[PDB]
Amino acid sequence: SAYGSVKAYTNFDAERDALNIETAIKTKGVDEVTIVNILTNRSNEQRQDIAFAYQRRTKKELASALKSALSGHLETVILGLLKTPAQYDASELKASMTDEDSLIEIICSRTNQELQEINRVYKEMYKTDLEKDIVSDTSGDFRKLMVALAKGRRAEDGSVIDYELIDQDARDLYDAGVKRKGTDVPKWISIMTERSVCHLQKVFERYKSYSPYDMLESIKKEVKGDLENAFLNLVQCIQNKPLYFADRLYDSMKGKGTRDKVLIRIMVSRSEVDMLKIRSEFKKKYGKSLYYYIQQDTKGDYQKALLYLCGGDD
Ligand SMILES: [Ca+2]
Ligand SMILES: [Ca+2]
Ligand SMILES: [Ca+2]
Repeated sequence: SAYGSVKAYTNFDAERDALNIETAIKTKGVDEVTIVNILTNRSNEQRQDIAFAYQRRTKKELASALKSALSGHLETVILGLLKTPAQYDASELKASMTDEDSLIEIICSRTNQELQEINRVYKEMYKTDLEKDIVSDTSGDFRKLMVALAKGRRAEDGSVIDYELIDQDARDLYDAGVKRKGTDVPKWISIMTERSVCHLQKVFERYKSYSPYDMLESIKKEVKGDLENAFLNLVQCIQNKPLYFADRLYDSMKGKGTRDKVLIRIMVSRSEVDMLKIRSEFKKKYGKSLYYYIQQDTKGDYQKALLYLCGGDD
């Protein structure tokens, strides 16, 4: 929040913003520049106030009006920015249902409290439980892992550290995998879904005291396929959530064109949470800024919108 790139605008005036956006929408050809400039420089909560004031004045819902007025990747970004975080995450989950990397990315990186609100909003929008949908769309151990993660019931022992449990969990992960001939997948799932993220960072550290390979290397040796890929993503997300996002951003822009669904989703969803840490990890790893990469990979008003969500560079 302190680590978000998008901050609450000072001296906020919803009605001013709604008049200005209406004018922009009705400009011949559409004044996209103004729409992007405003909405990318307001908090999500402020955008809700703007939507409310817009409908009151015009008798049109802002999101509907913008669906009609905008298109292409610009439209995706702007409509995503208008959704509340829970609505946005719920709708991105639904869209990922199959895209296992994206389901992990969303589910691994939200708080318990965000996950409860996502579950509630998902049922409301889609009239089915998120967990029922996951069970439908997935199978085997990846289904078990996803179901467990989606419940959003990681332990929350403030950060009162339990050094004994850290050690026991680390030994248990080792005994369940690298120490023995097969792999006890339910034990890995249990530990990695039921403990807090800070606890698990310490477990993975302590783990190295017992295992000749770190957690990521152990995963590579112990499991295969979709489930291997899922655990690797999950462990990265736990060990360093900003670097995880930075790597997903870099990968979204590599080579020819862009995986715009991923890029958009990250820039919208992490804009008010940790985009400054993501930037910092990205620059540290890749040498140039996130801003520089977005700028080289996208164009037009869509690019401008994403560069505002990035927020600049250091
Ligand atoms: Ca235009
Ligand atoms: Ca083994
Ligand atoms: Ca590219």
